[PDB]
Amino acid sequence: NEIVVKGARVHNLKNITVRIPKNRLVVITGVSGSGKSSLAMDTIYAEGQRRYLESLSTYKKPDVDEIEGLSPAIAIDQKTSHNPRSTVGTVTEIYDYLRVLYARIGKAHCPECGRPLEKKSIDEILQDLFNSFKEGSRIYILAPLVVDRLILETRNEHRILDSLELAMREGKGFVEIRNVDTGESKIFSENLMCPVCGIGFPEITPKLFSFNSPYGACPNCHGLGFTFEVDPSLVAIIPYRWDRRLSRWVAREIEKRGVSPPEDVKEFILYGDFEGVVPKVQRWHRETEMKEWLEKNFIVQRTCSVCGGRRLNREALSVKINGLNIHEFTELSISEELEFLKNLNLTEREREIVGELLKEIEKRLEFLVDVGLEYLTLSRSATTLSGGESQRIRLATQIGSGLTGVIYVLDEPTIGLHPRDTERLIKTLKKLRDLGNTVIVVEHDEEVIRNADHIIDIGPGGGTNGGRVVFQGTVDELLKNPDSSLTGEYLSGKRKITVNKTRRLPYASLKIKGVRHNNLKNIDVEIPLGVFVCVTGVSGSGKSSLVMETLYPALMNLLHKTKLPAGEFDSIEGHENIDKMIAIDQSPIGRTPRSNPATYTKVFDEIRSLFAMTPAAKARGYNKSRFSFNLKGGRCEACQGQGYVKIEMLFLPDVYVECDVCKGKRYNRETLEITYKGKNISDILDMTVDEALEFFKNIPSIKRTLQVLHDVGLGYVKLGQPATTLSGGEAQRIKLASELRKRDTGRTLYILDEPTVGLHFEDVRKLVEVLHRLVDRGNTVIVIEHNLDVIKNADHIIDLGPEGGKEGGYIVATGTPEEIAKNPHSYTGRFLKNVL
Amino acid sequence: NEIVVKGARVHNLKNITVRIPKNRLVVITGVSGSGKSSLAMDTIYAEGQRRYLESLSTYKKPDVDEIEGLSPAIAIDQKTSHNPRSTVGTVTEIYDYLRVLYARIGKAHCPECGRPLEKKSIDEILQDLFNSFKEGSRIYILAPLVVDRLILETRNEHRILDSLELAMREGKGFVEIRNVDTGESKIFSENLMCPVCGIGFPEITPKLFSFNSPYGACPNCHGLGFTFEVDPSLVAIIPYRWDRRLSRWVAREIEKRGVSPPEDVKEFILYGDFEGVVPKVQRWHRETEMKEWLEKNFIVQRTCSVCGGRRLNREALSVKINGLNIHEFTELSISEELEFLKNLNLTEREREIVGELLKEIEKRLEFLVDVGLEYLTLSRSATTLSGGESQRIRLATQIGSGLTGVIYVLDEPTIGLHPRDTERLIKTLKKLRDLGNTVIVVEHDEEVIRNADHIIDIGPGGGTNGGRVVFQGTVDELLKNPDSSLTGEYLSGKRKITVNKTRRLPYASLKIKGVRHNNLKNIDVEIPLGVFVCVTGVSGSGKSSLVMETLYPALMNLLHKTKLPAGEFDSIEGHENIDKMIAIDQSPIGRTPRSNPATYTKVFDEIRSLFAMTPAAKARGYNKSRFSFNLKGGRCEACQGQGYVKIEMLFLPDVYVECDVCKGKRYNRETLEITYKGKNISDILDMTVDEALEFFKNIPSIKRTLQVLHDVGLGYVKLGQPATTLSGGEAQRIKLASELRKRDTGRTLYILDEPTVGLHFEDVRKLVEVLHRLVDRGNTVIVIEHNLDVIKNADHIIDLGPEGGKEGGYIVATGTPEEIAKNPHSYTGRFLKNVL
DNA sequence: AGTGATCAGTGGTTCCGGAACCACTGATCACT
DNA sequence: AGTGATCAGTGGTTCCGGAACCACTGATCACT
Ligand SMILES: [Zn+2]
Ligand SMILES: [Zn+2]
Ligand SMILES: [Zn+2]
Ligand SMILES: [Zn+2]
Ligand SMILES: [Zn+2]
Ligand SMILES: [Zn+2]
Repeated sequence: NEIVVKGARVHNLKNITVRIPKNRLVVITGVSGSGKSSLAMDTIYAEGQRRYLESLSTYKKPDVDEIEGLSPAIAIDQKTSHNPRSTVGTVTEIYDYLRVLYARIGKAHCPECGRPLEKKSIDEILQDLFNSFKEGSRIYILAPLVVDRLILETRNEHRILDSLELAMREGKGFVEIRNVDTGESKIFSENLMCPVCGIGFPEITPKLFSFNSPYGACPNCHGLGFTFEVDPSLVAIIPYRWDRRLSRWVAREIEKRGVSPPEDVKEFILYGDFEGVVPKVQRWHRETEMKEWLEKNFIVQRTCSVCGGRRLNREALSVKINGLNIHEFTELSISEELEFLKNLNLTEREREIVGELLKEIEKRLEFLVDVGLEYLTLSRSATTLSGGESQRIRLATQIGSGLTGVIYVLDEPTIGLHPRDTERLIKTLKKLRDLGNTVIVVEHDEEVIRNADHIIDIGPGGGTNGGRVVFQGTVDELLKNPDSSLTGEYLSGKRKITVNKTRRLPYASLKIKGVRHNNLKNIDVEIPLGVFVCVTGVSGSGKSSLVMETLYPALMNLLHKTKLPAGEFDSIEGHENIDKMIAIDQSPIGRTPRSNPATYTKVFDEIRSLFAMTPAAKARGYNKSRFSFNLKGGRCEACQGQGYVKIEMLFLPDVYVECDVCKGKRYNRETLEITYKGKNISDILDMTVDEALEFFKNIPSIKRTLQVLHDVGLGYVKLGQPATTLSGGEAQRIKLASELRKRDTGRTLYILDEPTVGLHFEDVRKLVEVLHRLVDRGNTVIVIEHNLDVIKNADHIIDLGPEGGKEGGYIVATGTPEEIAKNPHSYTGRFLKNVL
Repeated sequence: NEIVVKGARVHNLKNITVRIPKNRLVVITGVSGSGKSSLAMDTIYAEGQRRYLESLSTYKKPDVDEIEGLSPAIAIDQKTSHNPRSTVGTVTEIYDYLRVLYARIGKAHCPECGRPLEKKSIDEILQDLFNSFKEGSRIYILAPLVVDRLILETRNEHRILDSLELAMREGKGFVEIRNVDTGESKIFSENLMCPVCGIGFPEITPKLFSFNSPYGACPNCHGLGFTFEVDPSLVAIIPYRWDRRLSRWVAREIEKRGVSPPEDVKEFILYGDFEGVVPKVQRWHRETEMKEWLEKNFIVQRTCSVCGGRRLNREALSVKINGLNIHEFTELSISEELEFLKNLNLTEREREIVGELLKEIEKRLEFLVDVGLEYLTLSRSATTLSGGESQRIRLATQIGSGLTGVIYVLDEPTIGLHPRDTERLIKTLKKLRDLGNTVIVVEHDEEVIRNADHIIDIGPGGGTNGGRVVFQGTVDELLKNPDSSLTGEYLSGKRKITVNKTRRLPYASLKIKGVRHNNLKNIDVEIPLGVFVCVTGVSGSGKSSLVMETLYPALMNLLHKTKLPAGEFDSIEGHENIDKMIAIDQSPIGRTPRSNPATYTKVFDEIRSLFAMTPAAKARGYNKSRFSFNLKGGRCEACQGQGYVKIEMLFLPDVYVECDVCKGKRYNRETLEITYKGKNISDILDMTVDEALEFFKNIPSIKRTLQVLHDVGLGYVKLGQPATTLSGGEAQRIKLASELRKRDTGRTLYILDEPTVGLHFEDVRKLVEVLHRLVDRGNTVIVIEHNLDVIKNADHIIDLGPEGGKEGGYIVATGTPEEIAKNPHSYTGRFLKNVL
């Protein structure tokens, strides 16, 4: 059986009609913009999700004709849990299995002395008696109250047992036995208690190991790990400005120490002798939104003073397995956790219960390794995971949940993944497939393309040049006759990415020293300037930590004298050799309808002035503003410049319809009359970057921003192509162009976080190109990449590792691609060998 | 492959572990209470839904260990669309295909004169010219302005065409041609216009046939069909009581016609001369929640004065196909609509476009027939469909949507279905299966059980007697060795339901005459009294209409002098032969935690008094109230009687935990000390109906209500079994017992709407039994049923039909089962033959 | 000349709680 | 004796809108 799309014309799709094989690893490929995400995500996923949800208890319809074989679909991608209560543990369901394990095996200790607790059955004490006492001894059985009094004979077994038990009933689980002869006394408990102090540990159940249960969570943090401590970002007195009388009362006591109308001893205003600003705003928090107000403004979430950030109460933290309480265990990297579960030797009475439990835990602990997250710890906040880390956890969870019958759609799951781990991701993708799921992956990575069960190539190119199936079938087929597609060619060899054959050398260098932020091993980084630098290393090695959470803020402050948070470090040297810093991370473009490529990269400004220079617009009052659809005056006022009004009808969601006044041109007739070389302002939003780049050859300032958009490959996009309809690789690329178009000083530092995300072989080519051009002008470019085609072109490389997590944070290697490719201390080098 | 439940212990499930075959028609069967709904719905569906939804963009966990092979699951059952905009058409997606059809073919007429509109191409008029005019004529081509002036020669074809076109450009689609020789003039339009009046019909598109589009809906009702007309349920002046000054102004003008402080001429207060109460409260509606206030209270939704309730604007209503505008078409029963589409003979140029469209519409129009809803019309409000009608529409839609890979779980889909249509439902169930879905049906119907690909029988009996797989495998297997289950036996023949062999005769009769409510053909029903009556007939025949929406309210008013709405009719006769009327419809029990069987059927009252009679409770102040957990005094005040407190934690949903004070017994220690025959009040909520029925043999009033619960089969339920945890066949049965326990007059009328819903062969037996016992005491019992085992036992039958919809509403037949089984004018009789 | 650092105005996101309404319990009144 | 027709108190359902917050456009100022 197979999935059968027919009449697919979403976005730029050209009414295509493709048969996708069910239960296979299908990779959909294509140059960024081609619209293969519009087929994977906005058609297939979007309909399989729809058809399902609308069959439930309902509280858009993707433009397709029909789709046979469609199944409930799930999209996996970069989507953070947001709430403070999610750990890697909880999110993968693994923590729960753990909560049961610690419940079943694992001994409680004393919540204060740490001494292992003790309890005995009536079996165990009846047996104690016959060891400590001589058969024939006359004994008393008490209840802390005479219960029985007899002779310790084997013949009296049940009498003893009956009385032993009764003694615990009345004794509240406590029974005393006296050796009437010797005077020796023995007190016992059918329940857990400390020998050194006599306190009764709680009821051992999974609920106790749950920092999301009243039974498990810490008393003064509710299992969150942190509390809400007011922060001296409260200083006129910033949090008092909703009642002037407040500000005055303290001013009157200030004038009582002899001051008007900041002078030393500010410590009083802040604490008191009476009531300080701090404890007062802290009291307002307890004694009460306006609870929300003070959370956003004056409050910093600090670690829980009591549990230490361990979330669990004092008791739960006292149950141990081979020395580790459940939290301690979740702190081991998921691979240490694994071995711990293995070098675990439990009595066979124990290994009889745990048994399968223990296997169930290890099976999905592995799915985490198999996806390359073996460096994480379950204790890890879901909150603080990269997008790629999130993406691969959903993959492991979903393959763990063993759900079957669905169509999974993944967008570029190699994001954040070293070339070294690609092998294992493909192996997990195929496993998620062998549960009997259709796995559809939008990817650009060759290794993944080569492992596809079926490929579908969309193009030829972006925008109107896409929406067509330029190839479909097997890998062998595509490599047997590749003349058919740009993807086929980059695999065949026809097109390739050139290793610039001459390395560059610096003119100065940057030296950030003693970098201790996160897992970075108190390192000393020297960054060559005026060269193309790369930062590589396996996931978890510390790339983002160093480059983006330390190096970046730090320069921003030594350059803009600003107060940005940054990673721990000792010093920076030679920062005067750069005089501006531009950064482009992976975050998403702000999407409004009031925005298109032209307005976003600002070229439209220059174009608005050109139109306001036309004799006709000079003849009238017209200036540049007349030509903005976001400004009253020359836009269409029916639809406020939108090109559509909003029709309000009863009992239905609002529906937007074309503006009948302006026809959706979104300008008033008068403005549409001003023309340059024959076209009005609306006509100019209809042309592609390539079209506009021609039209404007002679207008230098315009042609420039345009050229950039063309150079990054975006040359095929409509200027007015609204921001919302923008694809991911475009939007990133526009955000890219928006920065790359501001003239450079010749000594600016460009920081790029995985710039090749959402980029095809082809787009990457134009990219490394543009980047080379940037350094020639004496500019420094740092990129964090796992993409080998971008790494071959660096003149310097700083390789972090050797592994991820706590087993990384080391500069394992540095030098040119070549110096790195000979270094056997580096994985990056081990793969950089087969491209040099 | 197969689904594999392991460690299933939801509700009364006994930790069972069943393998269900994937892609099969699986019927799960069992005596009502057995907990087979807890496995179908609360385990399988509940998890397949969960695992899916939690994989999406999340904004309980059914107690099971593991479930392999699980797929996204969908439950189909009695669940109304609630909104005023849903029709059968829209809900099945069929209307949309229709909107396209009327767009593609189907001629517009004049929105007022009804004269078919006309337009011509430049091709059509160029050709007209050469017919009307003699080749050689000199002509002028105008624009309503001389465009051209030439000679009508074939040699001038393009000149004419070019000018013809230009003439329409400037002419606004209008071109005039003069025969300069003859004086004859011809005006043409490239667009639709009326020859008799010259108005331009709108842009013909699907959006125009959409009463949910600004383009399609009616102007003064927005495609809803009705408006909001204030109703004289406004009379001190009920809608003026939020401003006394109002009531006074009118009182001062009343005292100006000479009245204080109702006297004839009330018409003024209501309308004015100045402003009446009605137009004013009507003005408050337009000129403005408090819009909501007046909707609930003083306003009645009346039909739209303009569109007539047709929803569509005047234009859309003017496009016709073979004489019918799109609404007219949706009024035909889905089977007339079908034939209409067939006896439709469209020109081959037409049948080339519509072609597949027309087939796509007919395919799913059939799924409606195949499920037995051929009697409906697309125009039918989704709002006013029975639960069973809803259920089978989702089935047709879902089989229409061709979705595949999911597990469908249906609860008793024969609800509302005549025995005659069961054949076709099974055929649809198997079709929904052959798309490659697992179809799991909780059913009791033998015909469906016999068509199962795989059966799973749960029991032995209800409550603690269930939760076990008492058989699984094929139909043949079960009938080859049936000694294994109560279901197996009712098929084998071992157990059977006896046709009471002696019919009863009335002592009087009820005669409701001229019943015209809904589709009932102005009929005259005579109801025999003191006998067991049944009302039968195919879905849509009018059973609910007659018995429940006319007969019922009508008696309620002639008995309670109340003002209930009722179906249209002329008169009632002999209503004095009954002096009380009890009714039990299919609606659901109000579910609170403050309720159990014992409190619901009120027996717990009698039990509370017994406990307040105990010497110990007499010795103290205690009365009956002390023994209610819903009253302050003797319940547990920690948990307000709930048996659990609510723990509020941060950032997580509330979690309820056992009350540590009362241990979940929900009474304070003092009360728990009063005992009767050795058990406190809590202990008595723990015992089953059968247990309690023993315990209380000698307490007559108690034993009675209990006996009822035992007689309907409910003898196995915990008295304190909370209302929420109640199954459907139980809850209905409790609601049943709650009425059947009030002593009868000996002349009360009992009306039961499908009382055998959610009932097993076995429960039906105990039911017809109880019902017989009720008539012996001279009581009249009317039941609406399709269940043949209940119908064999009637002494009279009133068969409605012969079909559903407008082709029903006739009393096709009456008499005893036998008199009916010989009547070939009746389907009921045609199946009642094989059980007599 | 081109910038960045601003500000107003505007759109997208997201992240929650109440009011009204209806059903059940368990009491009394007004009775058969 | 047991009812139904009441009423208060309480729980379940359901059916919605704003405020705050953040991003983008496109202007001016203060400059290189
Ligand atoms: Zn201790
Ligand atoms: Zn804490
Ligand atoms: Zn407009
Ligand atoms: Zn007309
Ligand atoms: Zn209307
Ligand atoms: Zn309690």
